[PDB]
Amino acid sequence: LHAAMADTFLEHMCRLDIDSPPITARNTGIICTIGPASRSVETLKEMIKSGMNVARLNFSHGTHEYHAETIKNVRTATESFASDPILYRPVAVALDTKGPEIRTGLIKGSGTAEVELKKGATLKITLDNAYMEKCDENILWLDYKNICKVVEVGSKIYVDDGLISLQVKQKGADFLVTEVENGGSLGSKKGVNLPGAAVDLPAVSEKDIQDLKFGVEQDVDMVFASFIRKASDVHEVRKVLGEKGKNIKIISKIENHEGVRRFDEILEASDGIMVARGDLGIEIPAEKVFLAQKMMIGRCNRAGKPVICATQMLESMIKKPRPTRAEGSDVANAVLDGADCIMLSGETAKGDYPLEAVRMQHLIAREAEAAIYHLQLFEELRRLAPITSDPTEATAVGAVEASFKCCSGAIIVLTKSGRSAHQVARYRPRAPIIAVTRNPQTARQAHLYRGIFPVLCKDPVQEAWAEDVDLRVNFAMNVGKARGFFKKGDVVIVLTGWRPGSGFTNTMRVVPVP
Amino acid sequence: LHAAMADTFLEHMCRLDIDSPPITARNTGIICTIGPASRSVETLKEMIKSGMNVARLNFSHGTHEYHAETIKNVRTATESFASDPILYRPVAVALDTKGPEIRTGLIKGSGTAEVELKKGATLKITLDNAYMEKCDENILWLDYKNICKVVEVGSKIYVDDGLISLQVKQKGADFLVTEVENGGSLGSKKGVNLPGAAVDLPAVSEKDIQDLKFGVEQDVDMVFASFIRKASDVHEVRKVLGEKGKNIKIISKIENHEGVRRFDEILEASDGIMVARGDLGIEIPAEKVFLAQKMMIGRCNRAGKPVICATQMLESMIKKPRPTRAEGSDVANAVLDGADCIMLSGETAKGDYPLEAVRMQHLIAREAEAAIYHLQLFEELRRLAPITSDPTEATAVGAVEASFKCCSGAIIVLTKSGRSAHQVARYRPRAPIIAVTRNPQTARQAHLYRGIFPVLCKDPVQEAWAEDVDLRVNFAMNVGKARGFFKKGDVVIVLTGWRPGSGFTNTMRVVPVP
Amino acid sequence: LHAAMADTFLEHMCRLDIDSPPITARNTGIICTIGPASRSVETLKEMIKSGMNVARLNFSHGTHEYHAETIKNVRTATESFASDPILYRPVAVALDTKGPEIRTGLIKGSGTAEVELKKGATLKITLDNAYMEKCDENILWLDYKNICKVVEVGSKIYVDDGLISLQVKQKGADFLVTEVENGGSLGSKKGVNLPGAAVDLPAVSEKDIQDLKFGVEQDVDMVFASFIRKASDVHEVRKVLGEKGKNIKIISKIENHEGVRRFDEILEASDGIMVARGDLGIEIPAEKVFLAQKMMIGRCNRAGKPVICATQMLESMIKKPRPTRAEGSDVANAVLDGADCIMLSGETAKGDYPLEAVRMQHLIAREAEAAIYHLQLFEELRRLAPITSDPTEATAVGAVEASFKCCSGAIIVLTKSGRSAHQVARYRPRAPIIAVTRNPQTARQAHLYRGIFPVLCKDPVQEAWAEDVDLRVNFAMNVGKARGFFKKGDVVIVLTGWRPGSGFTNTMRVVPVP
Ligand SMILES: O=P(O)(O)OC[C@H]1O[C@](O)(COP(=O)(O)O)[C@@H](O)[C@@H]1O
Ligand SMILES: O=P(O)(O)OC[C@H]1O[C@](O)(COP(=O)(O)O)[C@@H](O)[C@@H]1O
Ligand SMILES: O=P(O)(O)OC[C@H]1O[C@](O)(COP(=O)(O)O)[C@@H](O)[C@@H]1O
Ligand SMILES: NS(=O)(=O)c1cccc2c(O)cccc12
Ligand SMILES: NS(=O)(=O)c1cccc2c(O)cccc12
Ligand SMILES: NS(=O)(=O)c1cccc2c(O)cccc12
Repeated sequence: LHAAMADTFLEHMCRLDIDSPPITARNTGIICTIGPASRSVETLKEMIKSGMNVARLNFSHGTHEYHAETIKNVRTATESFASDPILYRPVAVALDTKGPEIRTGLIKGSGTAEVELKKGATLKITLDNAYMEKCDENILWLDYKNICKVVEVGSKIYVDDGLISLQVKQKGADFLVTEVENGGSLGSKKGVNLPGAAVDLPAVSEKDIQDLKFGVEQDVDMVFASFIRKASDVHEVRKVLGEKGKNIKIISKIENHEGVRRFDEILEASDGIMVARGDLGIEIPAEKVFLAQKMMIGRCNRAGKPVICATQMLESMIKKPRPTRAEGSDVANAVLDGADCIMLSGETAKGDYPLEAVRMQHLIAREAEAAIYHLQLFEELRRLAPITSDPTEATAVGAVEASFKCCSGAIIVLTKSGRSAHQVARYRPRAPIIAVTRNPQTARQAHLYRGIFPVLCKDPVQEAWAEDVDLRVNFAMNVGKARGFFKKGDVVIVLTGWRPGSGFTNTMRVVPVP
Repeated sequence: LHAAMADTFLEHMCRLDIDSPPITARNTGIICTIGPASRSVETLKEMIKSGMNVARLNFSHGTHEYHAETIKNVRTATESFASDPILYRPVAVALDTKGPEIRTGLIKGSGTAEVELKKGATLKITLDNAYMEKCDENILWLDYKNICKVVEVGSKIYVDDGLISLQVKQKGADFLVTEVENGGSLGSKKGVNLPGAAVDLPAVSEKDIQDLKFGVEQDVDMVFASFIRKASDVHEVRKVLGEKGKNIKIISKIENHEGVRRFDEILEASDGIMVARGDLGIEIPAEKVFLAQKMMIGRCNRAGKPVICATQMLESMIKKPRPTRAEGSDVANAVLDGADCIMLSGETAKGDYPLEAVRMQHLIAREAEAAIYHLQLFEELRRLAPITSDPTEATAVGAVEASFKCCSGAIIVLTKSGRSAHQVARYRPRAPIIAVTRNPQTARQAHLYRGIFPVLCKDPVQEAWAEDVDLRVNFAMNVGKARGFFKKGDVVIVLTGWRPGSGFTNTMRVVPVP
Repeated sequence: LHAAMADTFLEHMCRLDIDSPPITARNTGIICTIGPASRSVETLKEMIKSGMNVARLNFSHGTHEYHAETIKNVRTATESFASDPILYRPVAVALDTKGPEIRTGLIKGSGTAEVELKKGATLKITLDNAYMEKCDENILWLDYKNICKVVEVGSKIYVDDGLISLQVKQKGADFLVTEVENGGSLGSKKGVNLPGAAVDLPAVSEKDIQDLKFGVEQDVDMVFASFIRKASDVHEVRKVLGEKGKNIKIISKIENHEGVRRFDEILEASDGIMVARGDLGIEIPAEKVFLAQKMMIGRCNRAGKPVICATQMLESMIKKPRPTRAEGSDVANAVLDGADCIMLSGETAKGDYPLEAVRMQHLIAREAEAAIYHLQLFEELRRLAPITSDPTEATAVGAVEASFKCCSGAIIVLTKSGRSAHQVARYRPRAPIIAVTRNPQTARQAHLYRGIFPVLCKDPVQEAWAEDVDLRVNFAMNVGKARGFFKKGDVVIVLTGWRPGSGFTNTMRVVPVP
């Protein structure tokens, strides 16, 4: 069939043809953020068609009533296509908690006033509530009260997303006094970031307790936890969600210097990571951000967890209907490291071209998945995996290995919680992974793991349990075919259990497509 | 000293620390394009300080007199710093030939008029010189006369850089008739690209014969040959430059579909390749461009030739003083594949922030060079190298291998033509490669090869030839030290010859820095 | 030149041609043991011609006067060929200390009497000196007095080299009582081995103090230390040899179960290891011996120390003038793991065919060295080597790497202590390593390290030190040529120092053979 791949990564690279068409499948999910440009039910319907799999609601701005109208919409459109059970794509919702902040007071007493900070001028920073609504050039008010026990001398404060830096000269309780390093106009209520620091602010703010608690009532499918410093913050979110929402998946945003520095414990606490390049690139030097992303996707692949990758991905596509080259080869380049799914923010929320920005992330990811150098990635992922006695693990590795050798067009897996699928995707198989579930929710959170293309079975449960398995498999063939992942007389791997239940997948059969 | 690097590329990735400071050296050159924003001698002086190594003059717009004033400037600034012979960086000039084009005539007879093309409307394209200066919606004039023997039915024509596509329906000599696929306003004298085609236009245009011939008179250091389809075009440029400019280095721009498809022969004809992402991304689908870049840098590493990499690299830094994340991790990502040096266009020619855009390409490249996974790249580059009897080759590989093992802070190489250096850089040593030449020109074209940091010796030739070698080495120590590539009591590898001449490098010594 | 070697070890194997003639060089030394069949000066002369490099004197049997006549001979023959300074091979001597033993007394009072031990019969073992010279079937006397504090219940005793095993049933001080497991006739004064045990006998016996002390007076080149259990035994030998013989190289024989179990510390104490398959295969089960050999040569390659490999190598060549296949592919198979030199015992001491047994170990080793899979062995030996700042190390790795690439016919190294050579051989270069020394002793102990082919320079020291180096190199060319390791216009790597002394090798030149 397909000829033997290159013996080395340099040989591999050199052989990349651009006349070679890719598979119809696309292995990395696409998360859109929903805003003004894309809250309408016509737009959302049209987006779902283009390849959107996670609608992400941004709980920074807008009221609880405003978001509910958005979810109501996302669902109306998701559920339009559910007449034809074969062609129905399911669609996750996700809630992006606002997080902790430090904030500036009202400058000169006004609502929107400007102050010029020079490149050497001295600033006292007072935590007394008298100077807010009378903030000047000389005296600034910080929202954060506990700053002086955190910030040491030399530690810089970045203001208004790093437009203004300033270096701390002397701290004497109630006030720290600083020399300003970067200049420009300052406003009122503008966010403060203090690099290299261990900030003490509460893990969930007062606002974000109502938000998470709102999202369990609204039945969201995952929560994107903002500003995560310790494993204990991730454990706080898990507490608030409570046993009523104990399924909801927590994805921590790594956002600050401390977050990176303690990455390894946060991972062992979350259900997946988001690399939030936006904020990360203020709290540490922009020229380094690239390394933190690589590192993180790295460790997340080894651990087997999903890593979303976010922010500024196709930024120029707010204004112009085509991206720049940089934007093209940044998307392709996350997808190559093994980002699990990728994020559009401004481009889908606010831009003139929401449909295009999706259609573009579709095409790009798709070609890039065909450039991955499997038969040296796979071989490394094996060496780095523990020898255990667990049937499900053994079957899932075997199923991947087979898939290579027979060039198989898919891997049907019957799931229930999703875990059976999740193991297969831990190996990055070249074939797509149709997973076939009854649990409507399992279907939605599958969109995180790279590879898995979930399908929801509505067909009511047969009497004889063996015949209920044979019904579900045959669904997954009729779905693969009407999509184009294989034809008749092709070859598919099918994972299955031996009894009914969860956690008894042990059988891997290799069947020709009927 | 430095601990043993990871056993695998996934292990490697996972270990990338962001608290680990990089080497003071920077291995990939920076090419600025000189325009209005950066023709002044104050700006250029300040740029050279930031890390510019190739000034690229763009022979599209402007007259011969206008460019000469630019070169005169580049040189005045280059030569400012040549009082202090240790701290003098040399600076290449490079000439970007305009190339062949196809062009539209004057619409409606006017200088600047607009015509709306709909999404299905029919167009005749006439090559009769009557319809130019009277071009309408229905009839368009093409500069190219020989189009009908090239373009077949189905082949699309992209107009105004792909704003307007149109598909060819019937060709009947003198005129081809088309259905328009993409809509929008069209102008007068706007460039035509015809994908998937083998275009017959002359290799050097009439204009570009005067340009190349101008650049030999002005003593440029390399020529960036635009629109290169065959090895015979590259051979045409080499003819025109003549024996008077037989040193000048030809870098072919790969720009069209055919260029890629025949890459392998063009390489064996040029002195190095430029991947010109700008144009490449119209002539083929934007989602594929990434693969053509990888492929090309790939093959160029194996062949040992330099590959420049160009266009849209830090595009947003025309308007705002910081890049987007995409722009950051696109620069880092060329540098990781093994782009040899990188290009700023708009950002340096036209933008508000030319110095910043350089300072940013400096910092980025520098961190990214410290993330390269050497002790599996090096090992592959060996396996893929021919066993030959040539002393110079054997010494250069040995010198690299040593450099690994002793963690050596540099590799001094005494050159003359440059070839001795060029072999060492063919291995991508982690250490910088100080090359020490008398030939002022060799010094300028060193900036192409990745790693090489050339220094020009002015100290007059000693009597005893052994003592002339010892003078040159000691220069390269005093230069490495005042830069920071090593201290006293560090360890450097020094390549040298046995007789004087060219092509007798055979000795590799390993010395402690005095 | 020579085509690129296979990408994998299975591919490698499959490509082994038997029509491909090997290099004239032979990289693994040959140690003969000198006995009756080969003490004559005619035989020894003829042996030296065949390829003997270490004469090993066996200090078990014979008096001090008898051995001295043997050394006197070995030297007379070594020194016959020293008229022609180019063709003179130097020849090490080596002393095999008898070691500790446990021994049986005189059976039935007689000099040579027989006793039948059945397969279940009970034996008391008494340490009272009354029962010796009256040893029976029921009561046996052991030389070892301290046995009962060492041997526990279950520990088997092997007698007469494991002809008779017996298992210990009850130990009650002064006597242990046993059930016999293997049957056959027993004699008087026949050696006892007690498996799995930590034996307390002195490191150097009373006899072996006179022997070592004899060997320093006779100026032997290394000592083969027998029965080595701890690093403290190896440290005892080093004490006895004293500062008068502080150069003499100690090679520990690993011989018992404990020896293997503590291998790692013994290595860090000795100057090289001998795997003594003879004895090892009684003290542990014969089917395991193979693994202990592999393991040991293994660790010794990583540590960079030489491993001799011994015993039963060509055993059938005592009686018949050709070996069995097993004997052929056991020699080839040590040489492939990376045994550093190999031992003939009976075959050279006692056999009818001493010259043939050498000529056979010559031919075999030689073909086998051409089957080693270098360009995956070398690459592993690098990864497993520490990054240090030591010039000599860096030069020696570089020199090996070069040698690969230019297919170089030799590596001349000017030594003095030998250490410069020893580093190069730590990499297993395919080329032979001519080392050129003035120190006549350094020349003799070079025969241990695999690869090194030492040559002794007699030419008196020139005035100008640079010209003294150029004299020594040119010797090493005239020696390589008259041997056949290269011709005119071939290519050789030459390591050298920068000052005179020891430990300043830093220069690696790559020269064409004059
Ligand atoms: O991914 P999970 O949660 O282990 O689900 C696997 C289960 O799915 C099945 O294949 C299908 O059975 P169900 O009818 O219980 O879903 C079981 O045989 C198996 O144990
Ligand atoms: O890179 P090239 O052109 O081979 O130059 C290498 C030459 O440089 C030298 O080291 C310096 O000698 P020169 O004085 O002739 O430059 C020669 O010994 C050697 O052959
Ligand atoms: O193997 P060793 O003991 O380091 O000997 C290396 C020495 O040999 C030499 O090359 C030869 O010099 P000598 O005349 O002192 O032997 C020195 O330059 C060098 O340091
Ligand atoms: N981009 S890639 O396909 O080269 C790649 C991505 C992730 C991990 C890899 C690995 O562990 C080994 C080789 C390539 C990898
Ligand atoms: N970016 S990188 O360091 O992983 C790399 C770049 C070019 C070639 C490589 C290769 O041949 C093998 C591993 C990594 C490479
Ligand atoms: N016999 S061999 O050439 O295959 C060999 C011997 C010793 C070590 C080796 C190694 O580390 C890797 C491959 C082959 C080896």
